[PDB]
Amino acid sequence: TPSTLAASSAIIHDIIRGLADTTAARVRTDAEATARASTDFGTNATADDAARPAAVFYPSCAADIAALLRASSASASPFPVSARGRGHSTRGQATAPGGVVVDMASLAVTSASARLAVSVDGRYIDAGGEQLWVDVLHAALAHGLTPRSWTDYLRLTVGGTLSNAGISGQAFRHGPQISNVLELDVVTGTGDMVTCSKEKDADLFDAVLGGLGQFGIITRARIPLAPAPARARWLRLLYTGAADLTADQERLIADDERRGGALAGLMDYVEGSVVTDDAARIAALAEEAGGVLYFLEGAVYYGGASDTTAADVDKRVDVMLRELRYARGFAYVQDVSYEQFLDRVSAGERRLRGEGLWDVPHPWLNLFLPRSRILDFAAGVFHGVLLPGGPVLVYPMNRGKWDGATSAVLPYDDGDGDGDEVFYTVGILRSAVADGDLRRMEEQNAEVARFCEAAGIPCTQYLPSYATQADWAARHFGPAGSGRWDTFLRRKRKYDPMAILSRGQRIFSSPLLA
Ligand SMILES: *Cc1cc2c(cc1C)nc1c(=O)[nH]c(=O)nc-1n2C[C@H](O)[C@H](O)[C@H](O)COP(=O)(O)OP(=O)(O)OC[C@H]1O[C@@H](n2cnc3c(N)ncnc32)[C@H](O)[C@@H]1O
Repeated sequence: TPSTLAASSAIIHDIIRGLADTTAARVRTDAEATARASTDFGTNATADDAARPAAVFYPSCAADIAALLRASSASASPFPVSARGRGHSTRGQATAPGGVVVDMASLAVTSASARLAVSVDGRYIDAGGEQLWVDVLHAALAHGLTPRSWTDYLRLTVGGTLSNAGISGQAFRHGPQISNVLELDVVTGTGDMVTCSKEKDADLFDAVLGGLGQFGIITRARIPLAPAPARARWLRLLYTGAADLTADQERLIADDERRGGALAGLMDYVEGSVVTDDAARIAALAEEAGGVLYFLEGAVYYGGASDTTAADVDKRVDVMLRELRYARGFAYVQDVSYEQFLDRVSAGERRLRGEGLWDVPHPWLNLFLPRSRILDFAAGVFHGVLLPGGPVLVYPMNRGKWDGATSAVLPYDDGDGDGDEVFYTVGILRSAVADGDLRRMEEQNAEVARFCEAAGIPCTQYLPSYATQADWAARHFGPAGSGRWDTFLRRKRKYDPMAILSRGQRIFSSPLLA
């Protein structure tokens, strides 16, 4: 009987004003709050008028979020509700156009002891979903402990990265952040608060991990901790080609116990990058190579509560500088604290902000591709599409460190069994600075995607963005397993049947049919 027409701001405001009256949660409907909640890292505009929510909700308790989700799901025309972490998304993933954005930071009333509780005996930290990874790090280090898996950039929320995967140079060893969670407190789209883990409501736990915010809002994540090292020996090695870079990265990320190899188990972190556009020396070698150079980045942790000593580090660096195929005379080694290494990108952000180059559009593209096609991709993209800004990252990870039961999508089919253990990530992290940059960079991104589809390179987007369910099903979830899309829909029907959660992800726009 009720109309399917989208609930108006009038109906939404009446429901949420009721919530502001019956809970300690606060509501803002003013243009300043809604303009901020309409944008993300993808744009630098004051407001994205199309993405503007009807209101911003400032929860005091996870129960306020539960009341909001229940109120929307049970109403005549359910309204969109989206959690916002730091809005580091670039394609509107945290927007709730004509709906309600949940300011997750409000739960911390962002660093707060109550939201970052360390259990020394249990070797875990109970972190609020809104908490930043930098604050999780400092809270753990105060007890000589550390999370095992990171993102390169630490000013991201626990709930935000866990809804994607959370990748960095440690993922080859300990898996992404989603592989390093003991339990979660989740507020489902239906408005229930469920504590879940591999032992209880595993279906919700696995759905939420890499789940693009489709099943519920993470209000707490219990993160396991390892003994913390004190320092890190940090290497940056130049390479003249993709072949030796990738071959060496694979040697470094090899599983020491199972596969082995001379360079296995030496590095605690392995990344790489492409430079398309001591400065005069690098520029001279660039012309000789053909305009494109590569970097291998590594780190060996030592000291503190680690088993690796400063003497062990010298021995490992000696092995790596002898065995690696980097360009001789282009090896850069630095010694930093463990915290300085993990928080390294902060110096980059500070520098960019100071030059007015941070608050600019970010037409980013992140991909996962099989090891078998990395050289074909390098030839067509790094030596083609992207041939002359921002960094271009390239590095391998180990599939075995990822749990296939979660929502996360890798470039493998579940039914193909144990194929290639190694896959690559490519991060095209450019900033639109000059006039015409945005249109040019967005077209180059679309061109990378069209080039892969045409060359038959299986390509999976990390932080995916598709407009149709046909693309989500056949291009994204489908090549990952015959039951992946059916599993995603089954979980959606169970946890968010009205499809109100994170509609900015563009998977669902309307309640699921019978
Ligand atoms: C901006 C940026 C992003 C980034 C990065 C560096 C920068 C400068 N480096 C990364 C890295 O090294 N490794 C990696 O895995 N990701 C990296 N990113 C991307 C980043 O992970 C994503 O942008 C991610 O979304 C985390 O950002 P944030 O915490 O800001 O989250 P969001 O953009 O607001 O929301 C993302 C989606 O998740 C939903 N959401 C938000 N909070 C929750 C909670 N608590 N529970 C459930 N869902 C939640 C949003 O609705 C949205 O769909």
